Amino acid sequence: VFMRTFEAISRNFSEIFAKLSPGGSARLILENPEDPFSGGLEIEAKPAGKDVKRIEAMSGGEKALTALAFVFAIQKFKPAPFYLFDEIDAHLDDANVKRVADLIKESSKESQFIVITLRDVMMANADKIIGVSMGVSKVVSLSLEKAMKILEEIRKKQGW
Amino acid sequence: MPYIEKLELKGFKSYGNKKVVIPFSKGFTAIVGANGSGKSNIGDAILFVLGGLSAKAKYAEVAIYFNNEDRGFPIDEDEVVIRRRVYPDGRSSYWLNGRRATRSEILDILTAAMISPDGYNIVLQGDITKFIKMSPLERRLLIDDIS
Repeated sequence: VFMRTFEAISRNFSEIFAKLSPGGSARLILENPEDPFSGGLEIEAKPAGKDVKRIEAMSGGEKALTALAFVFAIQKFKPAPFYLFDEIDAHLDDANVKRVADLIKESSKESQFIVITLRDVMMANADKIIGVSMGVSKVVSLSLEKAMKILEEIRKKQGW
Repeated sequence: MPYIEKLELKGFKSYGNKKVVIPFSKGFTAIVGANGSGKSNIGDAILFVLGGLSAKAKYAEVAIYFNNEDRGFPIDEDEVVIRRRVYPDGRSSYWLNGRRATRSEILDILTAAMISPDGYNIVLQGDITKFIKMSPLERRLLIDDIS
C-alpha cells in the first residue's frame, strides 16, 4: 500500500523533473527500501553536467526547482479542482521558468491554476491576467500589453 | 472537479470597505502586482474562507464563488458560494449560498469536493521552503499519510 503510492509518486517526480530540467534526472530514494517505515525519503537529483546530489547540497535555484517537481508529483497523484501558487517561480533560474509555465499551461486544459507571478513567460501563457495595486488594494483585469508595461514598471523599482 | 468563478473581498486586510471582486479564468489566470500591493493577501483570503483557522464596515468578509455545474460539491445547485465574516470581538460566521453554516459543515463540504485549506494544491510563500528543508523522515511521513 505504502509502496504502491510511493512508486506512483516517484515515477511522477522523475518524469516531471526530467521535463523541467532537460537532460536531467532525479529519484526519490527510500533510506530503508527493506523496512521503509524505519527510514526517511531522500531526494537525489542530477541536472545536466552535474553529479548526483541530495536536495540540500544543490544551488538555490536547483533546490527550488526540485522541491517544485516534488509538489507537482504529489499534486498529479491526488489532484484538486484548483491550484493556487504564490510566487513559486521567484527563486527559479531563468532557463527553468519557461518549462514551469508550459507545464502549468497544459495541465490547465484540465484544472484551474491561479498563479501569482512577476514573470513575463508565466503571464503570456495565461487565459487571463489580473493586476493588483495599492492603504487600499485594487484589482483589474488586464491585457498582456498593459500587463507587460506594469511588470517592467515593477521590476525597475524592485529588481530580482 | 468544479472551479472558482471569483473571490469577493470586503474589509479584509488591505482590501477596504468598497467590496473588491476578483474574477478567474476556468483555466489559467496570472496575478501581477508589486510587493506590498496586496496580492499576497489573496492567498490569505483563500485560506480564511476555506476554513483552516478557527476563530479561537466592522467585519472582514471573504466570499468565494464556485461553478458547480460538474457537481463536484454534494449540492444540487450550479453555483456554490462560501461566505465568512470575522467580527471585531473575534467571532466568525459562515454562510453557504446565503444560509448559515458551521465551520465543521463547510470543511466536510470542501473535503467532499476534494478541496481542503491544508491541500497540496495551495502553495503559498513558505511552502517551497518547507519542501526544501523537510527532514527525510518527515518527507516519508507525507507519503504515509497520502497513501
